[PDB]
Amino acid sequence: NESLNTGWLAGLF
Amino acid sequence: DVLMTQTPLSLPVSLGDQASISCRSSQSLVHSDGNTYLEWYLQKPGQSPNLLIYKLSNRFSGVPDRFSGSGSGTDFTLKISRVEAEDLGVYYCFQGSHVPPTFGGGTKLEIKRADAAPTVSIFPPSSEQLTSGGASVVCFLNNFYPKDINVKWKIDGSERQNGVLNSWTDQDSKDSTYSMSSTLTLTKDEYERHNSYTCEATHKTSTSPIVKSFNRN
Amino acid sequence: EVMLVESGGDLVKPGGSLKLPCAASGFTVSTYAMSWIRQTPEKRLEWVATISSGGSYTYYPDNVKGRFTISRDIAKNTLYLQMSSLRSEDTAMYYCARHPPTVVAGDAMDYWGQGTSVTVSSAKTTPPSVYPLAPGSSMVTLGCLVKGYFPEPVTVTWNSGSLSSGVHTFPAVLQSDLYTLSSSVTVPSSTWPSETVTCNVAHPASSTKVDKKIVPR
Repeated sequence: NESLNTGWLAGLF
Repeated sequence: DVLMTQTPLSLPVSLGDQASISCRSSQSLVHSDGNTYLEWYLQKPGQSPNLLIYKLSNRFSGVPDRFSGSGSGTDFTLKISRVEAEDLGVYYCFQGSHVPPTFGGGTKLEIKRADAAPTVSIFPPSSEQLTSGGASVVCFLNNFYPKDINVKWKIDGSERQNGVLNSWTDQDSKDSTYSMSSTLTLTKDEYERHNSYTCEATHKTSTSPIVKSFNRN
Repeated sequence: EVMLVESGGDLVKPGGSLKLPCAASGFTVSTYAMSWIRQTPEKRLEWVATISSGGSYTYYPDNVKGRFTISRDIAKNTLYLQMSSLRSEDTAMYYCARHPPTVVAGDAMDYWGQGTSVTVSSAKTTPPSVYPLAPGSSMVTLGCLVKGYFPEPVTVTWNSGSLSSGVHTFPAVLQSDLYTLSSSVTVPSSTWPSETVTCNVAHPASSTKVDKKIVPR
């Protein structure tokens, strides 16, 4: 559920 | 912050044609994972933006057909074949690769249509306004195409720029024409110094200007 | 379908505070990554904040960092934006947006709300003055000048709405922290003055409603 955004969004955290 | 530089902010294009909006990035937007997080959005008038393309060359669900994301590295091209009425609005490119994520300034997709000469109306101030101590002279220039127009005020045969305010509509979504208001605002006293007021428009539809005026009497 | 409805927008003094909510219907907030994005009066879109799909992480670009807080309330199925220590540069439209899984739309934003409008200013709120625009001398054109109100927005109708063909309402112009707009209307000259045309103006913020018959001078 913190696994749906791999790809660029992950970058924001 | 990666500069997303896009903006021919127009391209003039007739229905059923090709259309190519470009977007240039500050640097390469190729992610450390060998992806390109470049996105395309369309904002139709009076709406939020809509997703068109993500990841450089990926069309989103339901997003038509004629929409296509091409490009690589620093240069990108959204490319609309066909061009329907529904495509009107402002296209933004967007970068997700670099850590303050950034937008382009948008390109408006201008729809070509038959040339129309403006309809010029000029209005002396209201008497109610005069009682309050001001006097606004208003000039409407309506339903013309193309967008390129010159408005010019004249007071007793003499040009004037100071104290002129202008407002332009976005392309009308129904008949794709443009329109514009122009106001000269003066104090009652100031206004009453001069007799004749003129509002003259220069548009590609006419080699000589369109003139509307009046007198105080 | 999926729907996000921002609310909470308002006029506030610089250095002030306020909270936007954004209510989701059509999907659960607790299963999506969500951002606030703003669009300035000049149509420039800039990033405001983001919360992780699982709700454990937050991002803010440097210009809003430390002043702003994005929260979510999974029970209310609502996203929040607490905005403190406000600057006039923060004046813009605040959109609320979701990101589907990276498998769906490469971390792009599929749905955007409709915006709430925030204005950071100390300028005092002021009802408008409304003036007829009748000509002084086939298709007769008329107008309303709506002068000296703040803040936005203002709503202009003609014969309580019954009249919509041939209407243009120009974007407001801001001089001296007060706004001014005008609306045009067209009508066959035969229906004048057989049918008394009235423009109706409302300025919610100041509880102002003014109807205003246009009569011919």
